[PDB]
Amino acid sequence: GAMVIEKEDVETNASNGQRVDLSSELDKLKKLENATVHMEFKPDAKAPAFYNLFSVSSATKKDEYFTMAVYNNTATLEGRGSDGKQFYNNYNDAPLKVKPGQWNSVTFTVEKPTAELPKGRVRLYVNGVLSRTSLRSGNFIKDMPDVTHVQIGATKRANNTVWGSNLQIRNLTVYNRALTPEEVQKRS
Repeated sequence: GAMVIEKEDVETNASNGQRVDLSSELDKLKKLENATVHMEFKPDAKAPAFYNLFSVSSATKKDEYFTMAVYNNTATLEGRGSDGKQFYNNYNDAPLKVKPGQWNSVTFTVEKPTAELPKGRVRLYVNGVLSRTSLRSGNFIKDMPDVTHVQIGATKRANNTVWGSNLQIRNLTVYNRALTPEEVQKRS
């Protein structure tokens, strides 16, 4: 099967620094070329305007990280390399929003460049529905030489931990292939 990381029925809250660490799984992400990251979660009704759902980050380089996040209820995405520069098109004004204090899913896919996708392709979905496609790059963790940490919630950047919130996580699954949009609708 294509599933490489699976976590279920965890929570971020004041007792764990609003973080669930998954860093032992980093070696599985570092060489992925096509991937899907899917998470089913219920964010706090009182969550801050910006919070992380799932990130891969670096205790050595504060500006190099990958994050699926939620920003003013908008599901968003950022990938930044060793030079701090963006991997993908902007998602901060992408259309689809999460329902605060209610169960949602968010799914990210990445496809490396091929003859059929000459720049690669990234897609982000909310509750099974495609929000936005970006053909800027198909860059992912393999393109971040300095990453050290993987987590749900509060994210290690340099020696600080940021972007925390209270989440209940029903499922977090990572696959080593990109689910098709139809597959994502069914998965959600």
